[PDB]
Amino acid sequence: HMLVLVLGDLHIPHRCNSLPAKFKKLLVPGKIQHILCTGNLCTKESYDYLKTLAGDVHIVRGDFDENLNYPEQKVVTVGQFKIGLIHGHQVIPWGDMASLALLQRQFDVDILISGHTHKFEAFEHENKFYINPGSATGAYNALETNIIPSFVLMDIQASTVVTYVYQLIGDDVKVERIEYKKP
Amino acid sequence: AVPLEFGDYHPLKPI
Repeated sequence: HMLVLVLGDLHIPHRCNSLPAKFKKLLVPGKIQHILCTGNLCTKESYDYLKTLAGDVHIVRGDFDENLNYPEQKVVTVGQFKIGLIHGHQVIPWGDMASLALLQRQFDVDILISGHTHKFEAFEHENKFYINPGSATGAYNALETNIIPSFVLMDIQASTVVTYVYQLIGDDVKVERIEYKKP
Repeated sequence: AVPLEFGDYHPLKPI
């Protein structure tokens, strides 16, 4: 199995100062193979942290990132899946399903990862898989402050992805599972 | 997505 950590919208240090303590206890070196980050680390502190978790770290540019070197979008292959990554402030109106399906078509990907809304989603539409990891710190968004901290871990093998969703809710880590098969 | 029970595997489950 190839394990991929998917996360972003940390907004450290301006909106939040760290990941939840219970998330940090679970996220330990030596397990994760790739990190796909939707952006808004905003600073090198968090980039450095991700590199402790895995060597292969991919970030795309958020609207509040200090680092302008990050690409606006990326397409990568893991296992048999072509995966697209974008922060998603380019989606107007924010989180619009039609807009996401349009990005999927434009990128020609099996899995589209996007952020910006700070709300977790993992669902299959028209036989393509769409993931939004939410905000790993529970940072406030442009509309709301009751944000649940979350991140996703995709376990890829061949034609199958098992997506595990981690949420900090009721002071505890809650885990949920969803499965997607490439057609 | 389906919530996991105590016995279920997930990749960050301590071991």
